Amino acid sequence: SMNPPPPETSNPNKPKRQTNQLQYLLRVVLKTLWKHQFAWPFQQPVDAVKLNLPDYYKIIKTPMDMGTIKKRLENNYYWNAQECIQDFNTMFTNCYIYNKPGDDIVLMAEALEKLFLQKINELPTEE
Ligand SMILES: COC[C@H](C)n1c(-c2cn3c(C)nnc3c(NC(C)C)n2)nc2cnc(N3CCOC[C@@H]3C)cc21
Repeated sequence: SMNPPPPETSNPNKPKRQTNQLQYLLRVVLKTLWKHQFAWPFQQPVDAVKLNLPDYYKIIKTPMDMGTIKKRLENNYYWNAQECIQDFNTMFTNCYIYNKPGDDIVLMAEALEKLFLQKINELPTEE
């Protein structure tokens, strides 16, 4: 099985805006998670070919990853903070669905999710 193309990240038929919360989601939330010691399995789409996981896209139909989230923020793909927050949550949920409890990858996702939830409790004020 081939990999699917990565999720869309820059769509010129979507309107674009800068907001306090979107800027914080890139500069603080994404940045803080990206630097974590266990972020690396989440910094790009799952390469099912390279990783020999031929059933990955048979099970996960809404893939998401921080590399895609980063590019979506950089190219104004999101209009509302909730869209970005939803993508981070989809990333974590996919990890929990595909893998088993206690697997190294799941323990890594749990550590990142704890940090994510802390940082999104500190969003700046909305316009
Ligand atoms: C700790 O993850 C190891 C794992 C193999 N792995 C994942 C990954 C990401 N996943 C998400 C998201 N949800 N489920 C999985 C998942 N599940 C499997 C464990 C069943 N694996 N992404 C990776 C990216 N790169 C690499 N490496 C590049 C450098 O050389 C070495 C190695 C090949 C390994 C990667």
